[PDB]
Amino acid sequence: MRFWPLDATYSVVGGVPEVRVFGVDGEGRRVVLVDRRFRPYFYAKCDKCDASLAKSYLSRVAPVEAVEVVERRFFGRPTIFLKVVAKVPEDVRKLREAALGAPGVVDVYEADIRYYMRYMIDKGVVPCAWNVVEAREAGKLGPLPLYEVVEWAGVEEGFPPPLRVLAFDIEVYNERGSPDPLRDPVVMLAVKTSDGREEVFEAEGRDDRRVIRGFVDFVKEFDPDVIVGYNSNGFDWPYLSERAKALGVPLRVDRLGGVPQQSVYGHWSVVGRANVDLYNIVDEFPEIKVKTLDRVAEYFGVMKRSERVLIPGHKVYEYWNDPAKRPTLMRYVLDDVRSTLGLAEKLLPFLIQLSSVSGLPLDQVAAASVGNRVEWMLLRYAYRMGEVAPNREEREYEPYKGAIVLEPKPGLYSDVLVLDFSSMYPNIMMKYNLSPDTYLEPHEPDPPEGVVVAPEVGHRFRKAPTGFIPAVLKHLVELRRAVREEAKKYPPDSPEYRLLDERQRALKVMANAMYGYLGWVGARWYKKEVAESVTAFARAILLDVVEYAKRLGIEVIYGDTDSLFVKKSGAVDRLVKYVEERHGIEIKVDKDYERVLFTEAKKRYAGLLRDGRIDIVGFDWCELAKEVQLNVVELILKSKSVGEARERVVKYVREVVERLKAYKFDLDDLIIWKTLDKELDEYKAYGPHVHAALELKRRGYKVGKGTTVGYVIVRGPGKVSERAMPYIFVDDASKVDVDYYIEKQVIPAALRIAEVLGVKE
Ligand SMILES: [Mg+2]
Ligand SMILES: [Mg+2]
Ligand SMILES: [Mg+2]
Repeated sequence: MRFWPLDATYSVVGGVPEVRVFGVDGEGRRVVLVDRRFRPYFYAKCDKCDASLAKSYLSRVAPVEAVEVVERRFFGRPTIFLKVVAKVPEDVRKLREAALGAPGVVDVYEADIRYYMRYMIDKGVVPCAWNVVEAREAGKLGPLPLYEVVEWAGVEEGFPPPLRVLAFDIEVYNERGSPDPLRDPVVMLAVKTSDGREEVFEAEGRDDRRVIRGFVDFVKEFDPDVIVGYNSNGFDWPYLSERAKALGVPLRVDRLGGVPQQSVYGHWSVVGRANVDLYNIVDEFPEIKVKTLDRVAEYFGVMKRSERVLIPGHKVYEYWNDPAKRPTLMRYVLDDVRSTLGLAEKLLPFLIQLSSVSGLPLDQVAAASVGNRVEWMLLRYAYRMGEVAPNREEREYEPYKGAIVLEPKPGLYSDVLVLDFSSMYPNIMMKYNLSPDTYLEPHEPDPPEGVVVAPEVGHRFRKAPTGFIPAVLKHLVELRRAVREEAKKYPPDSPEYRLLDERQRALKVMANAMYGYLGWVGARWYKKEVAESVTAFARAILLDVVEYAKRLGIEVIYGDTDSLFVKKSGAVDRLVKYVEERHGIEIKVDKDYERVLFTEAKKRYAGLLRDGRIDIVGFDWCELAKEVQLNVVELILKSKSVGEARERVVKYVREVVERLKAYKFDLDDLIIWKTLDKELDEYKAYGPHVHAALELKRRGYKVGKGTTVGYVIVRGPGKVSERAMPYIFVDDASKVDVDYYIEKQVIPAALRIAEVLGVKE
């Protein structure tokens, strides 16, 4: 049979661990494959190898299935290990620490690999890809047909089957700032489906049993394969989980009548289906700068923010207790879920391919960090190459380290092309065979095959037998090259072409992510001399391409390790064709900006695309200050010449102050948020953040953790910052300290783009 895995789990059925894999067989029905014979294990690097002595020693701390002697590679060198095999995954920590002792071994490896990932790696199970399985049909498991796996074969090239996708959105009462699931009810919950269905379950005035019951019944009725939400792992699932407990209605949404569990990376597992949180993947997009559902929806063109209902999120209770405002609160919820499913149609095909690459399941591929995603790929490659994985220190991850090469001049630039140099790093590492296992140390016999010296960092690498990291990149390049030519078979506007284009890009992203991973100090295959050698090779040929660009009529405004910005001309085509012929690197125009504004001498800029979209790169205001930080950027980017830019900006910054002193503001725009992450009076701040969180003790009841305050400065005699009234206590007055909001933010927000203008009235 052909299987296509969606989700993987495991249980411990009476002292024997059992792996389950849920998927979609070749005949298009949802089944579950099971394996009871696999068992967890880890390696122990022995100086003297005695498995029987080892086994009996380890048997005192936990039960041991076996202790085998294996020969595997370690940084290329073939060494001997003890393969300690536990009976159940839970005992692996006890055996890991105990092993260390009784010097047979010196170190332990691969003891922290989660069990169901261990199984798929060792058996070659690739998620979101058709696998070949010999499997006996052995009755049902719940409603699902169960199959005992005999042996896994490989994977077959083949397109994804149709999946039942369910988008869902919620809104919670929240009359008091950040809601609490113990009493605050789930007011509305919409669902939208790939079939075309939409429904909204609304509560009865402060009672939300009907809606949780309706949500659960709908999920069971529709039986979705993927559940998509926006920040569903962050808020929705944790709230519904704890709300369903308080009301005593079970949140049984998974395929075995079970409730969601919070799991790795903070993602929420729904057994037998893929719970995808789109906010996990959009956080990685550096262009968006704000990343709310409505604004991300506009960037990807699924819903125009100006053609859409928008409620100030902090006031869903107000629209709920008002029958005039309830029908518009509904359309707000519908526009949310329609955008959520809209985003999914654009992003989910990519995530499915990024899951079959790298090898993480669909519910985890986006939740994991880029380096975490790459490391699970290298573990899969390390297995089929017979290589034992090194050990880790911690996870912090650091996205990609943009080392500046050509510092820009802060100012305005028109007609700018951004050239992508990300494919440079695999080329460098393959062509020069850079890898932890190929680096040379105070032993310097140059092997007969030869050596390559990194430009004046002076590190030496073997040309020899290809290293581990180059071998992986070589395979990724080959896979993509094969997929990319198969796309020529189909016409560019076909479903079959777009699917292949997503798979092609997914391979590219994982290949180009290597460079960021190998610099991450908390990486398994981290070696400082590799990263430094990759940069030095990278810096050397960038200076070549900037010098050759000058031989053409091409101005270079900015250039760092991963990209350089150039002025749009006909000559660019020769610069790109030069880098291919000279360096063997494929360069592509990443962005075509009509105008660009560099505020500082770093990669801090805003850019105006030809279609009109602005995107902003690089880094406690009110929402009016945010509005005027935009507009100002949009006014500068749409003005020709710098002189026009001031007169446009200063007129706008004055007109806002004019209406602000004329008392025509909406109060919502004046609220200043702060989220209160820890204890009150622990870091004794003294600011308006704490003082506003003090006036809530007359009548008010809250101080606790996880609660956003929202304050407005009001006129009156007092200390600096100590006039912060909460926004519910301005009793229809609209007498606000305007001198505060003009002087220390509305002007400074515009002055954060003051590359030409000072404080003016
Ligand atoms: Mg939501
Ligand atoms: Mg899962
Ligand atoms: Mg809310």
